[PDB]
Amino acid sequence: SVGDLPGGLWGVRPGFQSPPKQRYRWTLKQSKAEKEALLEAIYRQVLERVLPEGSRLNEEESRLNNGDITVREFVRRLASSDLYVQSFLVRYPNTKLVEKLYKHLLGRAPSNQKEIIKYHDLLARKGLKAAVDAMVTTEEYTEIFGDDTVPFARYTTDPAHG
Amino acid sequence: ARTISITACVPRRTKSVGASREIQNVYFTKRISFDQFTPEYQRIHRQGGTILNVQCMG
Amino acid sequence: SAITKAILNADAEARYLSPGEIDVVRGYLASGERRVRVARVLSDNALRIVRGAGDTMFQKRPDLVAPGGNAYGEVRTAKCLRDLDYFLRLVTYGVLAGDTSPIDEIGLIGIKETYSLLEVPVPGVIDGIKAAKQQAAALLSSEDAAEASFYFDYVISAMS
Amino acid sequence: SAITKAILNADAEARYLSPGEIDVVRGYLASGERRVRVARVLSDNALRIVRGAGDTMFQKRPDLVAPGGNAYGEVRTAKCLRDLDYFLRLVTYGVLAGDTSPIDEIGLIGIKETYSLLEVPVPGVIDGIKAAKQQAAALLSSEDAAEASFYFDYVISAMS
Amino acid sequence: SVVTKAIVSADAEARYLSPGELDRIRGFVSSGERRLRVAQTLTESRERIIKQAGDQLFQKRPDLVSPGGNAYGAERTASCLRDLDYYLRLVTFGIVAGDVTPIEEIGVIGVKEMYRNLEVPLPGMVEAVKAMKSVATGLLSGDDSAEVGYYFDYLAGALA
Amino acid sequence: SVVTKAIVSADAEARYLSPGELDRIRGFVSSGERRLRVAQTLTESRERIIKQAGDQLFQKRPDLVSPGGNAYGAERTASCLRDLDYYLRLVTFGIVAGDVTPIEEIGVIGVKEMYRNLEVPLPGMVEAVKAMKSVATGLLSGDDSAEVGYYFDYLAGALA
Amino acid sequence: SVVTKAIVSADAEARYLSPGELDRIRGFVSSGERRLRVAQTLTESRERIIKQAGDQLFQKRPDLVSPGGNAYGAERTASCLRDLDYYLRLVTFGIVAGDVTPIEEIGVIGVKEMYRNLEVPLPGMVEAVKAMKSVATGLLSGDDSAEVGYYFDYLAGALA
Amino acid sequence: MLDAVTKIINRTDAEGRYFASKDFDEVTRFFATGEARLRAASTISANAASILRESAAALFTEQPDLLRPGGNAYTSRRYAACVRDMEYFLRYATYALVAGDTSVIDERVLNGLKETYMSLGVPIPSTVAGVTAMKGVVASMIGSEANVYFDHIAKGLS
Amino acid sequence: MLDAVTKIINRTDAEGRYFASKDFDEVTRFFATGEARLRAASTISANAASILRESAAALFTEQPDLLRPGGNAYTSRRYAACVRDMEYFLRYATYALVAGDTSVIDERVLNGLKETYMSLGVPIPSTVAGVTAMKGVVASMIGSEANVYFDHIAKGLS
Amino acid sequence: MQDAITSVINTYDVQGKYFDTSAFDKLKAYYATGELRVRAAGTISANAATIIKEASAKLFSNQPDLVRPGGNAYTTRRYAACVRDMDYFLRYATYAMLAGDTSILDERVLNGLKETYNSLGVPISSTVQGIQAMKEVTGSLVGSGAAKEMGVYFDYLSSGLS
Amino acid sequence: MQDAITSVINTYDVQGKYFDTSAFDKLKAYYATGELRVRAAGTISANAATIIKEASAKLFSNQPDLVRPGGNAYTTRRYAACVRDMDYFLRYATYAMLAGDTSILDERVLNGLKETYNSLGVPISSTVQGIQAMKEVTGSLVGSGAAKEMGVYFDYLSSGLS
Ligand SMILES: CCC1=C(C)/C(=C/C2=NC(=C\c3[nH]c(/C=C4\NC(=O)[C@H](C)[C@H]4CC)c(C)c3CCC(=O)O)/C(CCC(=O)O)=C2C)NC1=O
Ligand SMILES: CCC1=C(C)/C(=C/C2=NC(=C\c3[nH]c(/C=C4\NC(=O)[C@H](C)[C@H]4CC)c(C)c3CCC(=O)O)/C(CCC(=O)O)=C2C)NC1=O
Ligand SMILES: CCC1=C(C)/C(=C/C2=NC(=C\c3[nH]c(/C=C4\NC(=O)[C@H](C)[C@H]4CC)c(C)c3CCC(=O)O)/C(CCC(=O)O)=C2C)NC1=O
Ligand SMILES: CCC1=C(C)/C(=C/C2=NC(=C\c3[nH]c(/C=C4\NC(=O)[C@H](C)[C@H]4CC)c(C)c3CCC(=O)O)/C(CCC(=O)O)=C2C)NC1=O
Ligand SMILES: CCC1=C(C)/C(=C/C2=NC(=C\c3[nH]c(/C=C4\NC(=O)[C@H](C)[C@H]4CC)c(C)c3CCC(=O)O)/C(CCC(=O)O)=C2C)NC1=O
Ligand SMILES: CCC1=C(C)/C(=C/C2=NC(=C\c3[nH]c(/C=C4\NC(=O)[C@H](C)[C@H]4CC)c(C)c3CCC(=O)O)/C(CCC(=O)O)=C2C)NC1=O
Ligand SMILES: CCC1=C(C)/C(=C/C2=NC(=C\c3[nH]c(/C=C4\NC(=O)[C@H](C)[C@H]4CC)c(C)c3CCC(=O)O)/C(CCC(=O)O)=C2C)NC1=O
Ligand SMILES: CCC1=C(C)/C(=C/C2=NC(=C\c3[nH]c(/C=C4\NC(=O)[C@H](C)[C@H]4CC)c(C)c3CCC(=O)O)/C(CCC(=O)O)=C2C)NC1=O
Ligand SMILES: CCC1=C(C)/C(=C/C2=NC(=C\c3[nH]c(/C=C4\NC(=O)[C@H](C)[C@H]4CC)c(C)c3CCC(=O)O)/C(CCC(=O)O)=C2C)NC1=O
Repeated sequence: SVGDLPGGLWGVRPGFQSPPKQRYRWTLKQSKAEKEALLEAIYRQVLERVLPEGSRLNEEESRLNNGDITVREFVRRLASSDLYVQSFLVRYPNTKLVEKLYKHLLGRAPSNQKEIIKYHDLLARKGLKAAVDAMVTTEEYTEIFGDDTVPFARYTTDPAHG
Repeated sequence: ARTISITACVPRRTKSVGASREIQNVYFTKRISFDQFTPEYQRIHRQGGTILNVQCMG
Repeated sequence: SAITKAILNADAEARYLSPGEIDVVRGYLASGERRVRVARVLSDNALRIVRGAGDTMFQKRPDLVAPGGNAYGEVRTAKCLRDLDYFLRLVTYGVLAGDTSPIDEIGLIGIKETYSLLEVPVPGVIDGIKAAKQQAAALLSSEDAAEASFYFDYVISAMS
Repeated sequence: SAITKAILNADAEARYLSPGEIDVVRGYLASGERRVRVARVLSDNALRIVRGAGDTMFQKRPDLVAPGGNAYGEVRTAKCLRDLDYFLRLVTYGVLAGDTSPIDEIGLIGIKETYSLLEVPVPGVIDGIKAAKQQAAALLSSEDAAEASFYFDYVISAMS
Repeated sequence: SVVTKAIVSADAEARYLSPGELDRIRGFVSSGERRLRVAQTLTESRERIIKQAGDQLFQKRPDLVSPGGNAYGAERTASCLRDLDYYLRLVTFGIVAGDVTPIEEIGVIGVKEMYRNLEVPLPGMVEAVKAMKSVATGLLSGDDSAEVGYYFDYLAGALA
Repeated sequence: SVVTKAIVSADAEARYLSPGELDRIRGFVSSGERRLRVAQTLTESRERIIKQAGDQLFQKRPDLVSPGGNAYGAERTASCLRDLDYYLRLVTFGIVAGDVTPIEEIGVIGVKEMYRNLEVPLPGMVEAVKAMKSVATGLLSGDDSAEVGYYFDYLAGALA
Repeated sequence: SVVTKAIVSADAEARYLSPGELDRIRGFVSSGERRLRVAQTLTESRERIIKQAGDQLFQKRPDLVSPGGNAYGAERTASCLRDLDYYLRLVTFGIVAGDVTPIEEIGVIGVKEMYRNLEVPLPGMVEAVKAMKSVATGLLSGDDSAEVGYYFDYLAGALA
Repeated sequence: MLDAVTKIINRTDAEGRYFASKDFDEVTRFFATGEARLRAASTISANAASILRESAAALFTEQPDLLRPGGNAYTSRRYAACVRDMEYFLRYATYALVAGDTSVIDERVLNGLKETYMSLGVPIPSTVAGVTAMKGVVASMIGSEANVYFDHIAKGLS
Repeated sequence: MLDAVTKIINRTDAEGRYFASKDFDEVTRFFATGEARLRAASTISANAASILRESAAALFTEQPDLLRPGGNAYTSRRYAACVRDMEYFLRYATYALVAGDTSVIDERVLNGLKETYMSLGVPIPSTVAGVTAMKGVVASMIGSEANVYFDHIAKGLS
Repeated sequence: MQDAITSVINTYDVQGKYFDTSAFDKLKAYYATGELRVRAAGTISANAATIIKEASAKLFSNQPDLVRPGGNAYTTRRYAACVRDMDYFLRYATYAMLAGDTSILDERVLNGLKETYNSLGVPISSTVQGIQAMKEVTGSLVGSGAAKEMGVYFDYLSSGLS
Repeated sequence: MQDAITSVINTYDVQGKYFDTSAFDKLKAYYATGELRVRAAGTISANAATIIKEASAKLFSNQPDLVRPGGNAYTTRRYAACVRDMDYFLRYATYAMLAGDTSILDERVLNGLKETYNSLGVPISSTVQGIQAMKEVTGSLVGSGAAKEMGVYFDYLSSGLS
C-alpha cells in the first residue's frame, strides 16, 4: 500500500537512472546547485547514466544555464550528439534505436507498428538527428514534458497521450 | 548556420487551469535554429499563440 | 569547405583540432594547386562544356524540346542551359572547397521540390550532367577528371 | 537554508508546507540558538584556527611551501591561507543556515576545476581543512564539535 | 516517511544524505516516543472518537442521515462511520511515519473519483474530518493537539 | 580510426560516404606505409623512451619518488614506468589508426577517476607525457616528429 | 473511413463522441445506398473505363508508349493499364468508405519512392488519373460525378 | 529564493567578512519570531479554501463588472484562472511568511508577470484590488504578520 | 561558418560568375598561408592550458579587484566561468586562425555576447582586458599570426 | 521503497488493523536504532572516497589480473566503470542501513544486475569480492555496532549477486 | 563497430602487446587494398539507385507474387519499405567493405533482423534472393577485385538471414 514502485512485479528502476517519480523542471531563477542537478538528470535520463567526467557538453550546458536554449532543445541536441551515437547507435540496429528513443525522449514504449514505422523510416532515410527532431516536436512531447521539464518514464495510463 | 530569436505568448485558453506555474510556457523568448523555425512558428499558431517579435542576430 | 567541416567537428566536441583533422586540413592545403587547376579548366571552358552537354541531352531526349516538352521554346531551352551552367559552376565550387557543402547550400537543397513543381524531368537533368561530366573529362587529365567526376557524380546521385 | 529546502520542496508540488516540512522548519528554528553559538565561536576564533591549520598543513607537507611548491613565496602562501580562511567562513555559513547551500553556492561548485587548472593539490587543501576541523574541535564542546564537523566533512568530501 | 523522503531526495541527486537531511532524520527519531504515545492514545480511544465525531457530523449536517442522504439508513451510516475509522487509522499511521505519505498513498490519491463514484459528498467528508479533528485534539494536550491537527488539516484540505 | 569515424558519421546520417570523407580515407590509406614505419620506429625505441622519460619526470618532480610520494619505492616506481609504458603503446596504436580514438577509448575516458582513485597526481601525468614527447620526437625526422607530437599533445591535454 | 476518423478523433481526446461527430456518422450512414450504387456502377464498368482511360492517356502522351518511353512495349503498357485498374479499385474502396483513407493507405504512402524506383514519371501518373477521372465521371450522374471527382482529385494531388 | 538567514549570509559574503554581533542579532531575531510565523502559516494553510472564497467574493462584490459578459473574468475558464492566480498569491505569500524574505515572491511570482498580464489582457489594477482584499481576509484571520508580503505583491503588479 | 575559400565562393555566387583569375589569386594566397597558420594553431593547441593559466594570471594581477568579495570573478563558480570564457575565446580564435576568417567568432562567440554580459553583470572592459592579455601571451608564443582574431573579439565585445 | 516504519504500516494496513503492542515494539526498536543509523550514515558519507580507494586497492591486489590487459577492469574506462559501480553499491547500502530495510536494494540495485554483468562479461564473483572489501573497510570505519548493522546490507548485496 | 585496423589494435591491446611483424603485415595488407575499397565505395555510391532499380526488378521478376495482391510487397508503402530495406543492405555492405570487417553487419544489421522479419511475416528466403540479385548487379559495376570483396559481405548478410 505504501512506498511501492509502479510496475508491480516489475516495479524496479536501475539506480543509474532517476527515481521513477522524480520530476526535474527548469526555472529561470534557480540556484546553481539546482541547475547542475537538472543537467545531471538530463544526462541520466537521455543517456541512462552519468558519463565519466570530461564527456559532458560544454557550450550547450552554458546555453541551458543562461536560458538561451530550453530543456527540450538541450535534450534534442544531446539525443543527436556524438555521445548518443557512441553509446547506442554504434551497437544497435535502427529498430532497437526506435525503442531507445521512445524510452529516452517520451518515457514509454512504442505501442503499435505505426509508431515503430514512423521513426524507423526517419532513421532509415534521414538519420538519427531527423528522428530526434521529429520525436521532440511531437504534440505528445509538448503536452507531457512541455518545454522546460526533463522527460521521464511514464507509468500512469493516459490513452490520449500514448 | 543561423539562429532566430522568437518572442511569443502562447495562452492556455483550451485547457483547464492548474496550480503549477506555467508563466514560462506561456510567455517566452528563445533562440532556435533556422531549421526549427517553421515548426516553432506553426506550433505557436496552433496553440492559439501570438508571435510578438522575431529577430535575427547579426 | 573541408577546413569548415574539420572545425565543425572540433567545435561540436569543444576541443582543438585533432591529429586526424590536422591531417585533413594539411592534405586539403596540399591539394590547393591541383584543385585550382581543375577549377580554372572547368571555368574557362564553361560555355563549350554547357553547349556540348545541352546538345547531347537534347539528342538523347528530344521530347524535352518537342512541342509540349518542358524545354520547348527559346526561353525555356535557354533556362535549361542556364541550369546546366549553374550545376557546372557549383561543381567548380565543390572542387575548390574540397567538399560538397557549397553545392548543397546553393543548388541541391530544394532542387527536387523545385523540379517536381515545375515538372522538370530529373532523369533528363541527369543526362545533361552526365554529358557535362564527359565533356569536362575530355578536357582534363585522368587524375583531374577523377577529381571533378567525384562532384559530378555527387550531383547526379543527389538528383536520383 | 533548511527553510529554503522545505519551501522549494513544497513549491515543487504546488502545495503548502506539510506536517513533516513544518516539523523540519520548527526543528531548525529550535536549533537556531545552538547554531548561533557554534558560528560565533568559530567566527571570533578564525585567526587562530586558520593560523594553526596552516602551520600543521605546511608541516605535514613542507614541499608545498618549498621552492617549486604550489604555495611557494609570500603571495602564494597568503593565497593558500586566504583559501583556508574562505573555507572556514563557508563552514560558519553552513552551520548557520542548517544546510550546505551557502557552502555549495559560494565555494564548492567549481572549486575542483579551479584547483585543477591552477594545479593546486587537492590533498593539501584537504589536509588544511582537516587541520581546521581539529583546531575548531579544540575550541568547541563535544556536541558543538560534532555539529561543526558535519560541515567540515562535507567540505572535505566535496573536495575529494 | 521522513526517512524515506530523505533517502529519495538524496537518491534523486545521486548523492549521500547531506548534513541537513541527517538533521531532519535525527529530529524525527528523537520525537518517536512522543508521536508513538500520540498514536497509542488515538488508537485506544477510537470508539470514543468515531462515536463523538459521527454525532457532531450528523448534528452539523442532518441532510446526510435524513432520507435522500448518502448515509441514510443504519447500514449506510455504519459505512460512513467505518471510513471515518479508516481515516483515523491513517492518521495514526501518518503520525508514526512523521509525514502524510501513508495517508496520501492509502486514502488521498484518487479519493475524489472514489467518492464521486460512490455519490459521497466531499463537503460532508470535510465536515467529518473537521469533527474528527475536534474530538481527537480534545483528547490530547495542546502541543500534541497541534501536531495531530496538522495531519487532520492536511486530510481536510485533500478532501476539498 | 579514420575509416570508422567516417563510416559512423555517414551511418548516423543514413548516407553513403561523401567525396570529402572518401578523400579523407584515400589520404589515410596513402599514408599507411609511413605511419606504420613511424609506429615501428617508436616500437624499437621502447626501453629508451620509457627510461629517459621516467628520468626526466623524476628529476623535474623529485617529490614523486621522495618518501610519501606516489611513486615512492621500487614497486611504485615500476608501476609508474608501466603507466608510461601503456601510454606509449597507445600512442603507437593511435598513429597507425590515424586518429586519437584508441588513445581516447583505452586511456583517456575515465582516466581522471582512475587516477583520483589511485592518488596519482595529474600534473605528473602531464610532465611524464611531455618528457615522452621530447624523447620520442627526438628520434624522428621533420614531418614525422610533428605528426607524433600531435598525438602526445592530445594526450597531455587530455590528462590536464 | 468516416466512422474510423470520428472514433480516432474522439479517442485522441479520450472522450465519447460529441453530437457533431455523431452527426458526421449519421450523415455517412444515411448516404450509404447512394455510395454503394455509385461503386457498383464503377465496378461494372471496370474494363471499359480502363480501356478508355488508357486510350486517352496514350493519345495525349504518346511519348509514354513511343520508343524510349516508360510504357513502351506490350508488357509495360499492360503494367500501366494494371496500375490504372489498381487505382480505380482503390477509388471504389474509398467511395464506399466515404473517405480517401483506403486510397491513402494502399496506393499513396510510398508511391513516389515506388515510381522513382520504377522510372515512372509522376506527371504521367497525374495525367492518367485525370483521364481516368474524365472517363469515370462521364458514366455518372451530375450529383455522383462531383463526389467521385473529389476522390480522383485527391488521387491526382497525391501523385503530384 | 532566499530566507532571512540566507539574505544575511549573502550580505556578509559580499563583504567577505565573518558574522559579527549585529548579524547574529538579526539571525536571533529571525529565530525568535519563527514559531509565530509558522503558526500563522499553518493557520493560512488550514483555511486556504475559505480565505480564497471570501477573497474572490470581496473582489467580485467590489468589481462586479469583471464577471459581466465581456469582462476579463467572464467565462467559467477565466473565473477559474482568476481564482487560480489568487491561490498563487496566497501560497507564495505563505512561503514568504515562513522564509521571512520576499525574494520567493520576486522570482516565482513577479518575474515577467506584468508583461504576461498585459499580453493576456488581464487588468493590473483589478488584480491588485484582489490581492488587497485577500490581504484583508488573511489579516482578519491571522493579524498583520503577512501584510508586508501582500504589499510586496501589490507593488510588484502596480 | 565561413572560411576564406567559402567566403570567396559566396562572393562569386552572389555575383553569379565563375571564378576569375583574381579570385583564384586570393584562393592560392590562402592556400599559401595555410601551412604556417596550421603550425601556429597546433602550437596554440599544444599550450592551451599554459596560455589560459598565464592569461588569467595576467588579467587578475592587473585587476585584482575582480577576485575580491563582491567582484564579478569572486567565487569558485564565477572564477571557473571566467576562465571558461577565456578558454572559449582562445579556442575560437584558433578556429578562426585555421579557417582564415572571423565568421566563426561572430556566429559562435560574439552574437549576443554583449547582451548576455550586461544581463549577467559581467564587466565588459575587464573581459576585453583579459582578451588583450591572452592576445599578448599568444603573440609571445606564435608571433603576430593570430592577433587579428583577438582584436576582432575585443572590438565585438566593445 | 520501504523503511522499517513503512514495513510495519504495510503489514497493519493490508491486515486492516490498528497498531497493536507488537507494532509499537517494532517502531520503538527502529526509533532506538535511528541515532546509530544516522551516525553511521554520516561517517560513511564523510569517508566514501577513502572506502572506495581502500576496497578497490584490496580487490585489485587480491585479483591483479582484473586491471591488467585482458582483465575486465583494464582500460581507464572500465576501471572507472568499476569504481563507479563500487561507489553506487556503497551509497545504496548506506541508504538501506538508514531505512533499516533492504527493499531499496531490490528496487534500485539487484534486479537485472546479474544478467547485465553476465552480458557485459563482468566477473560476478570478483564484484562480490569487491563488495566484501567495502564491507571490511566500512566496518573498520564505523565501529562495532554500526559494523554489525552495515554488514547485513553488504551481505544482502553479496548474496543477491552470488 | 570495428574496422580491420581497430580489430588488430584491439587484439594487441587485449594481449597488452605492441605491434610485431604479424600485426604490421596485417596493417600493410589493409592499407594495400584501401585504394580499391575507396574506388568501389565511390562507384557504388554513384550508382546506388541504379543498382537498387536493377536488383529489385530482377527479384520481383523472379518472384512476381511478392508485388501482386497478397504479396508482402503489395502496396505502395510495402514496396517502398522493401526497396528501402534493399538500400540498407547495399549501404551496409559498402560500409563493411570499406572497413574490411563484418562487425558493423553484426551490430547494425543482423542483430534482431530475423525476429523483425518473422514478426512482420517478411519472407526471409525472398530477401536473401534480393540480396543475391544485388550482389550480381554490384559485381557488374565495381570490377573483379571489388566485386569479389563486396561478395564477401553480401554472403555474410545472406548467411546471417538464412
Ligand atoms: C505563480 C506565479 C504565476 C502567476 C502569478 C501567473 C499568472 C497567470 N495568469 C494567467 C491567466 C489568467 N489570469 C487571470 C487573472 C484575473 N483576471 C481577472 O480580471 C482578475 C482581476 C484577475 C485575478 C484577481 C485571468 C482572467 C486569466 C485568463 C486569461 C485568458 O486566457 O484570457 C496566466 C496564463 C496561463 C494560464 O491561463 O494558466 C498566467 C501565467 N502564472 C504563474 O505561473
Ligand atoms: C544556382 C542555384 C539554382 C538552381 C539549381 C536553380 C534551378 C531552377 N530552375 C528553374 C526553372 C527551369 N529549369 C529548367 C531546366 C529543365 N529543362 C529541361 O527539362 C531539363 C531536363 C532541365 C535542365 C537540364 C527549365 C525549362 C525551367 C523553366 C520551367 C518553367 O518555365 O516553368 C527554377 C525556377 C525559377 C526560374 O523560372 O528560373 C529553378 C529554381 N535555380 C537556382 O537559382
Ligand atoms: C570564497 C570562495 C573562493 C575559493 C574557495 C577560492 C579558491 C581560489 N584559490 C585560488 C588561487 C590559489 N589557491 C591556493 C591554495 C593552495 N595552496 C596550497 O597548495 C594548498 C594545497 C592550497 C590551500 C590549502 C594557492 C597557492 C593559489 C595561488 C595559485 C596561483 O596563482 O598559481 C584561486 C584563483 C584566483 C586567485 O588567485 O585568487 C581561487 C578561485 N576562491 C574563491 O573566491
Ligand atoms: C482506506 C481508504 C478507503 C476509504 C476512505 C474508503 C471509503 C469507501 N466508502 C464506501 C461506502 C460508503 N462510504 C460512506 C461515507 C459517507 N457517508 C456520508 O455521506 C459521509 C459524508 C461520508 C463519510 C464521513 C457511505 C454512506 C457509504 C455507503 C454508500 C454506498 O454503498 O454506495 C466504499 C464502498 C465499499 C465499502 O462500503 O466498503 C468505500 C471504498 N475506501 C477505502 O479503501
Ligand atoms: C495498389 C498499389 C500498387 C501500385 C499502384 C503498384 C504499381 C507498380 N507498377 C509497376 C511497374 C510499372 N508501372 C507502370 C505504369 C506507369 N508507367 C507509365 O508511364 C504510366 C504513366 C504509368 C501508369 C498510368 C509501368 C509502365 C510499369 C513497368 C515499368 C518497368 O518495369 O520497366 C510495378 C512493378 C511490378 C510489375 O510491373 O508488375 C508495381 C508494383 N503496385 C502496388 O502494390
Ligand atoms: C562559446 C560561446 C559562449 C560564450 C562566449 C559564453 C559566455 C557566458 N558566460 C557566462 C557566465 C560568466 N562569465 C563570466 C566571466 C566574466 N567575469 C568577469 O569577472 C571576467 C572579467 C569576465 C571573464 C574574462 C562570469 C563570472 C560568469 C558567471 C556570472 C554569474 O554567475 O552570475 C554565461 C552564462 C551561463 C553560464 O553561467 O555558464 C555565458 C552564456 N557562453 C557560451 O556558450
Ligand atoms: C591503459 C589504461 C590504464 C592505465 C594508464 C592504468 C594505470 C594504473 N596504474 C596503477 C598504479 C600506479 N600508477 C602509478 C603512476 C604514477 N605515479 C607517479 O606519480 C607518476 C606521475 C605516475 C606515472 C608517470 C603508480 C606509482 C602506481 C602505484 C600506486 C599504488 O601502489 O597503489 C593502477 C592500479 C593497479 C596496477 O598496479 O596496475 C592502474 C590500473 N591502468 C589502465 O587500464
Ligand atoms: C546502482 C545500481 C546499478 C549498478 C550496480 C549498475 C552496474 C553497471 N555496470 C556496468 C559496466 C561495468 N561494470 C564494471 C565493474 C566490474 N568490472 C571489474 O572487473 C569489477 C570486478 C567489477 C566491479 C567491482 C565494469 C568494468 C564495467 C564496464 C563494462 C564494459 O564497458 O564492457 C553497466 C553497463 C553500462 C555502463 O558502462 O555505464 C551497468 C548498468 N547499474 C546500475 O543501475
Ligand atoms: C539495417 C538493419 C534493418 C533492417 C534490414 C530493417 C528492416 C525492416 N523492415 C521493415 C518493414 C518491411 N520490410 C519489407 C521488405 C521485404 N518485403 C518482401 O517482400 C522483400 C522480400 C523484402 C525486401 C527485399 C517490407 C515489405 C516491409 C513492410 C512490412 C509490413 O508493413 O507489414 C521494418 C518494420 C518498420 C518499417 O516498416 O519501416 C524493419 C525494422 N530494419 C533495420 O534496422
